[PDB]
Amino acid sequence: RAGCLIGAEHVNNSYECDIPIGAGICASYQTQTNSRSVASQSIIAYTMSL
Amino acid sequence: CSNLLLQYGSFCTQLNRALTGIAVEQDKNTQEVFAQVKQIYKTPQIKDF
Ligand SMILES: *[C@@H]1O[C@H](CO)[C@@H](O)[C@H](O)[C@H]1NC(C)=O
Repeated sequence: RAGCLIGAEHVNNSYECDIPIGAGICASYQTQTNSRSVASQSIIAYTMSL
Repeated sequence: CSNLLLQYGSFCTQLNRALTGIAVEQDKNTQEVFAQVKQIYKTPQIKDF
């Protein structure tokens, strides 16, 4: 709603806010290495948890 | 004009710092008034009050 976010993998899980983006959306630098086989530490955007 | 503003001074970093403080304080006011209890409660479907 705030705008166009490019470079963050939007995840529709609901975590607590880490970096307030705006319009009820927050970003966080999370560990995907242990998630998807051998993946990379990455930035994810999501809807913040109230 | 950008070069003239660069050699003139560096006041706009101070201005943006003040405005960012204002914006963060606005978000903190919103969290201070409305958040309060973290747990979200569903509407009590049992409406006999
Ligand atoms: C988000 O939701 C879509 C469909 O609503 C689903 O296909 C997807 O796996 C979900 N998770 C994402 C995009 O990380």
